[PDB]
Amino acid sequence: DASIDYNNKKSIIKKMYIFRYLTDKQCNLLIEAFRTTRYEEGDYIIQEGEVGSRFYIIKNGEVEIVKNKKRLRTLGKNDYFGERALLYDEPRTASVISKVNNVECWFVDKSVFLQIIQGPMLAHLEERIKMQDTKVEMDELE
Ligand SMILES: Nc1nc2c(ncn2[C@@H]2O[C@@H]3COP(=O)(O)O[C@H]3[C@H]2O)c(=O)[nH]1
Repeated sequence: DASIDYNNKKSIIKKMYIFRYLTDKQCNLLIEAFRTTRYEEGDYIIQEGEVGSRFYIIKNGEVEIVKNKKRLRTLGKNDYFGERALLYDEPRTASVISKVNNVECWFVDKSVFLQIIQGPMLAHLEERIKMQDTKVEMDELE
């Protein structure tokens, strides 16, 4: 029963692109720590400017990223968000809005997030942030 849920969560995580660098211990912590929630269409999962404590992974549906009234992108299944506030100890840099009903996210707190990214995952997260900031900066020149 608990073994079933462990089995299922391990099976899914082992398949996921973003978690491909997890050590066995990091994977164990993630399986034990994550929780899930469902959002309705239009729900603000994250609001820009607020303190954040959670890292999110989309398991169903799509979300919109909006910053200063500008749409930045749409994220989908097996994408993550909410990493910037936790990495840099800063308020949320953008809002994240559920685009449809029944969007489901997994999430872990900051302590778990910091522990499970150690290794190659950290460097990949920071690289993506750099590229994102670069394109947004150039996009805004128009
Ligand atoms: N500032 C910013 N955040 C983004 C972008 N794309 C998706 N996001 C996510 O939106 C989130 C806002 O909360 P965080 O700042 O903690 O982390 C952010 C990211 O994970 C982007 O191009 N710029």
